[PDB]
Amino acid sequence: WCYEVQAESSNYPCLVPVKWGGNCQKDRQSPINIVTTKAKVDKKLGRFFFSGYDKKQTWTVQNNGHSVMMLLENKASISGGGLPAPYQAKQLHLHWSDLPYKGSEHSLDGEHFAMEMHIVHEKEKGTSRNVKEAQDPEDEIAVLAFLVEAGTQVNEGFQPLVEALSNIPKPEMSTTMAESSLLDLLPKEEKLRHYFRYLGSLTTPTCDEKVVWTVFREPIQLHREQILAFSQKLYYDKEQTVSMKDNVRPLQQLGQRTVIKS
Ligand SMILES: [Zn+2]
Repeated sequence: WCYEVQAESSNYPCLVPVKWGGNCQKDRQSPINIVTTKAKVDKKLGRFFFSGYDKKQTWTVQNNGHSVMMLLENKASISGGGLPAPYQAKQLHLHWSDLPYKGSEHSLDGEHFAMEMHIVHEKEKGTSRNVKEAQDPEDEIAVLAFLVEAGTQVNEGFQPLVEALSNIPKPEMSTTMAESSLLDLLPKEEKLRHYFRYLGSLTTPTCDEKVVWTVFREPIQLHREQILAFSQKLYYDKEQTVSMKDNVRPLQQLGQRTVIKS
């Protein structure tokens, strides 16, 4: 499967977003545009609690041909934020572009940002459900999304990741980034108080609708050069001819769903 941009310049067939298979053609898809003013306020949406997010550590990061992804190996978890139970971190990856107004999947009141970061987690234990219900739990996977925009200061917390890119230009490559903690990436805990919530799917095949999304309103800031690093050092093909950018899924319709916030 492919993103539009790469389908045009690829040397072999591939399904574009509108022609994706799986549950990608269903009714509870992501990303969506969030009309901040239409989202209902909910008190049950308390703050989140992080475990392991602060310990420096080496991570395995890799170029899967669709994005840059670092494996989290259940070495951290979250709770609170209205979540019915703890969720352990599996992986993290990003979506970006070289133009400041078209790098994120979700949008706020029609505005798109430089990049978007997805931290995927899965429900801790298994809870009893009835056979008659939907096969997969609608809140099975919990992802945290952060919007990224250009700033003046060089973001030191992202430096290790940016460096690592040099070692994985082509697909299938891997490496070990310098010791860092997940907390080094996110903004200060006090800014993580406001966020939007809604049920949806994954933004890649098979687009399974078993995700509880969380989009924080506070954007992470990176120096322009740091953002461009991704487009400049990563490639979609082994021949190193097509830069990796615009790896974003076109918006989907909200439908019967409603969004709530804190
Ligand atoms: Zn993603």
